[PDB]
Amino acid sequence: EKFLVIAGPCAIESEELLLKVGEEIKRLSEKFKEVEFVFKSSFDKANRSSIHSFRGHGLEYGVKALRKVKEEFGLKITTDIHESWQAEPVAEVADIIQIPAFLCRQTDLLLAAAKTGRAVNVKKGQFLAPWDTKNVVEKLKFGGAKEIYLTERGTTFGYNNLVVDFRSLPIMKQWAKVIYDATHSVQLPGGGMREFIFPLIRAAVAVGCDGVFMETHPEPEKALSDASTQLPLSQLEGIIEAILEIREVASKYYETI
Amino acid sequence: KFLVIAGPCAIESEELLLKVGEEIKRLSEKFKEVEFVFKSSFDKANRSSIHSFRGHGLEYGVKALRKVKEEFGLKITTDIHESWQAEPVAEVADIIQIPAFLCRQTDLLLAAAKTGRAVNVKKGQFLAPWDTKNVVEKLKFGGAKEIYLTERGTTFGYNNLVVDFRSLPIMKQWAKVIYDATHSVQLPGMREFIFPLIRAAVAVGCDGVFMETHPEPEKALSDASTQLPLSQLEGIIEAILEIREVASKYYETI
Amino acid sequence: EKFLVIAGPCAIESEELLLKVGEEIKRLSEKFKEVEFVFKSSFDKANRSSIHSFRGHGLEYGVKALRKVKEEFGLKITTDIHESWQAEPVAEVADIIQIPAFLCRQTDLLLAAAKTGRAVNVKKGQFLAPWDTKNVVEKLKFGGAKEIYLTERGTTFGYNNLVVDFRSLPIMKQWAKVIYDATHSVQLPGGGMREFIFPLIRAAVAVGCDGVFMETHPEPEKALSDASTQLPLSQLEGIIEAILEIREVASKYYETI
Amino acid sequence: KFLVIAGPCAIESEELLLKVGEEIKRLSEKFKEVEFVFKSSFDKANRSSIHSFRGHGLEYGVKALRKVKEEFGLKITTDIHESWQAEPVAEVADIIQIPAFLCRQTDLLLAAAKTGRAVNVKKGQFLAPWDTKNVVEKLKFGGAKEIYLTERGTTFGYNNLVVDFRSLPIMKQWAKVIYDATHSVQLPGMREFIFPLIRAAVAVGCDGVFMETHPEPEKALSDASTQLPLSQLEGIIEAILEIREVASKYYETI
Ligand SMILES: O=P(O)(O)CNC[C@@H](O)[C@@H](O)[C@H](O)[C@H](O)COP(=O)(O)O
Ligand SMILES: O=P(O)(O)CNC[C@@H](O)[C@@H](O)[C@H](O)[C@H](O)COP(=O)(O)O
Ligand SMILES: O=P(O)(O)CNC[C@@H](O)[C@@H](O)[C@H](O)[C@H](O)COP(=O)(O)O
Ligand SMILES: O=P(O)(O)CNC[C@@H](O)[C@@H](O)[C@H](O)[C@H](O)COP(=O)(O)O
Repeated sequence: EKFLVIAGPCAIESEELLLKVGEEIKRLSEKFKEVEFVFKSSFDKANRSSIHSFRGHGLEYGVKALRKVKEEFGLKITTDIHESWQAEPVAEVADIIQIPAFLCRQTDLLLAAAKTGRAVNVKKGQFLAPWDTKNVVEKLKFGGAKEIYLTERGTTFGYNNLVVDFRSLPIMKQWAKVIYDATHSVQLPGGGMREFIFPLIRAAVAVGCDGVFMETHPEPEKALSDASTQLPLSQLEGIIEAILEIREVASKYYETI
Repeated sequence: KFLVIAGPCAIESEELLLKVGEEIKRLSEKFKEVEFVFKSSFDKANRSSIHSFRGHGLEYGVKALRKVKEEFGLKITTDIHESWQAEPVAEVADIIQIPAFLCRQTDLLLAAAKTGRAVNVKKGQFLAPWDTKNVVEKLKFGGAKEIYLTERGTTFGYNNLVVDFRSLPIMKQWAKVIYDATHSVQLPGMREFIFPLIRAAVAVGCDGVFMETHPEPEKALSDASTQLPLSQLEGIIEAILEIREVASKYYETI
Repeated sequence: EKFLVIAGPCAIESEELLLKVGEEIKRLSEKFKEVEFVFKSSFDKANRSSIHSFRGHGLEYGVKALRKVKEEFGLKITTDIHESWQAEPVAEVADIIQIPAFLCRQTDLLLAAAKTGRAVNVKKGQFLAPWDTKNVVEKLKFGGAKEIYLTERGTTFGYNNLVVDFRSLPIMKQWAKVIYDATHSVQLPGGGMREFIFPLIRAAVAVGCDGVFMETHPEPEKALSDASTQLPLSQLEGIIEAILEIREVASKYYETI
Repeated sequence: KFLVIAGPCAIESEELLLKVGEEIKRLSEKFKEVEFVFKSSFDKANRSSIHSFRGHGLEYGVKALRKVKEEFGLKITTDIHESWQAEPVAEVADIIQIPAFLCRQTDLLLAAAKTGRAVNVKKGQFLAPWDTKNVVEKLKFGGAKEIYLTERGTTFGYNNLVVDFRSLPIMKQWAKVIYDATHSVQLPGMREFIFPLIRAAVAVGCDGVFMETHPEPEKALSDASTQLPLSQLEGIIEAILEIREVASKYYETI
């Protein structure tokens, strides 16, 4: 099955930033033809820790910018919603509607996403056990979703720290396609360690998943969000090549569900 | 005055609310040194299963809660799940409650603060005590004046919550602190631990306790394993006041 | 039942230090006649993080110093053992033999302590669940122990942090008398916060336990071990008075096992 | 060379050790790029229950292990529990193993280091990765030259262990790192997770893997639910080498 690579800048800082990243993602999609690329960027960071942190330029601006990316590069699009009313307008451009980790149990949000007919990707809450994602998928199927993904992004481990329990990959695979979030899984909540992004992503593909999620920015140090975890854009190609190589050699050993 | 927030988990029917409201009204008359607030959710918007009880809708719920306030003169509190619900709920709710999973949703907090009502935020199971400072800052920025933070346990491995009582004195630095005695006891919960931990909370020091109570928990449509039998509420409240009276002498300053 | 207060300097820095603390504990035992005091101090810190940290002056010196405390003040004694061979000589002076938290599963150490005929107090390992202490007590009874205590001292919560799950008190009470370690439960492993010692001890007595364990030193800042958690000796009396008051008012509500 | 430490959890009988030793000897001949070390405990000194299998004693165990080394020419490793056992065990053990619960017992570490043998310390379930630096310092101070640190999971709530793979690159700063594939999967363990996590370990990068294996795990007197069937060992080793060959290109420097 075609491996999925979901990547893009954390927040839609500007349509210009999006087009710059989209250009590189498009180039990579032409090289790695065995990969299905999906361009990601949030029109709103609705859960920042501080009221003073950057959120975005609004849903309208964001959807317009994402539509530009899709129009100019022919790339699939994904973005997250925060309240039910956003599902409809976002579905006009998003191929995959993303459900934030803190909101993975909000029934109406999941239902709003599911009735759009678009694929839905739920980030597993830091509080949720792997086996409890079964009910999340059930809610989506109930709501009409036919293409469902579950994303591993770490679990609360003491205060201001997340651990990745890789046993979650084969467990969640029982009911949905599984994505590994390589950048948020190493973040330190309300404190991330970029030095662990690559080794953990190698672990994810060796264990076996259906795709990886990576936030990338031309200059992470200047990012308006997740400046400590976003991967420099120039490093994306090398990481993807490594992903595919490890996936290939490990693939014959992936257990059947 | 010490705050006691209590009532059935979900608004199973205004009838149920009236029966519980009657008992809470009685206790309110018996314990004048306590500020009672009637609580019940018009919607369980985050159930694990799609086939579980959610409720009868916001309108029916606000109506039922309105009936309790008018018939008993009790303050009211219920939780909201999306920003648009703040305004209509604020018509009856003296305290707007923010769900634990939603304690970081900026718009929900601002929407509640904008109503002019008091706001009680359930501390997320993923949040560290010191990180609630930013939560309070959002509400203040939103115009909130009366702010509460509720301790309801922290993720401890899978399907288990632990109460780190160090959080009480830490959160008290920036807001009044309430201890949720019913949801905090989640085991892979267990009613036998409710009273013991409530005693711990008041010995440590808090500004109030939150307790879900139902006439027949066994028949509750939500949190049946943790809702306190109505008949046991008076005894626990009296125990709370006695321990607090003695322990309060040792509560650390700010 | 007579409440137990186990207190003393963490390590036997000197026989002089022991006599100074013992003098104060003796004075308090004369005031709080409803309390059973047990003087504690380790002849060896056999598990320090660093090879360069203070350990002690040897078993011989330690037992001799403890015997002096008992002889001069008529106080019961408790100290911990680290290897089986130490049980016999330590039992010559110790009324209660303490089993370190990391060693709560070492069968031979528990058995060595149990056959001495002395009471045995096992510190619950930071890795052990409350319900799994049942087998620890079973091992001791099997080995001949007739007076057994289990001490709550925190549980691993992420890295370098311990949390106290107070549900452990009523759970462990099912099979042994329960002691709350007020000073080690707030320590930050390999990093304690002294500001939380008092509030958590208030919690322990409100929930209900059979005693409390508190390391105390005339000048904690100069202690050779646990300098960040040992309680100043001058504060001991006030803390004990508070303990008894809260215990009394909460006592009628203690659940039956 | 990549290290593979394997054998039955407990020395149920020298017969069992010979049967496993024969297979490990064969694999040793098949995979020349791998350094094999036969492992088995002469005593399970930390069983939860007093009524569980411990073993046949140190003398019988050292004798049985001696037989494996002499009949197959394989290196040996076993764990010690008290300081006095180091000397007699060092007569046969090329690597002295320190139990996880005992990784902070200074005298045990020094006793092992004093034998002149290599020392492998199982990282306590309570220890943070960075805190193993002090463990290595004790062994060096004790004269140890060849030192290993083994990842075997970390306490995650109750009756559950999680493997934080960030520990591999962190511990590598001060010692060779081994991944314990069998004990690391403790669930409220589960054999279905052994292979998946072993693959993760080699993709991340380690210096060896530790695997308990038994001809008939179902009949094992210890770790029956987690011991790898002997017949599956070859396949896993080959998988390990293939993934390592490809992934090693990306292992971070020191
Ligand atoms: O829903 P999630 O899986 O967290 C994913 N997406 C949103 C993230 O970009 C965001 O929540 C991320 O975890 C951020 O690291 C938190 O933000 P802050 O720096 O204000 O403390
Ligand atoms: O925000 P909170 O503190 O959880 C409070 N409000 C909602 C709770 O009453 C309750 O529904 C909670 O989610 C409970 O964890 C039990 O629900 P479920 O049966 O779906 O597994
Ligand atoms: O067995 P325990 O419950 O830990 C109890 N008694 C021994 C303690 O004094 C000691 O282990 C204590 O936890 C110390 O805080 C650890 O020492 P270091 O500062 O070297 O990192
Ligand atoms: O120090 P360690 O890494 O645990 C290794 N040595 C011992 C293990 O083989 C094993 O006995 C371990 O304690 C296991 O956790 C299972 O044992 P039990 O059946 O008593 O609950």
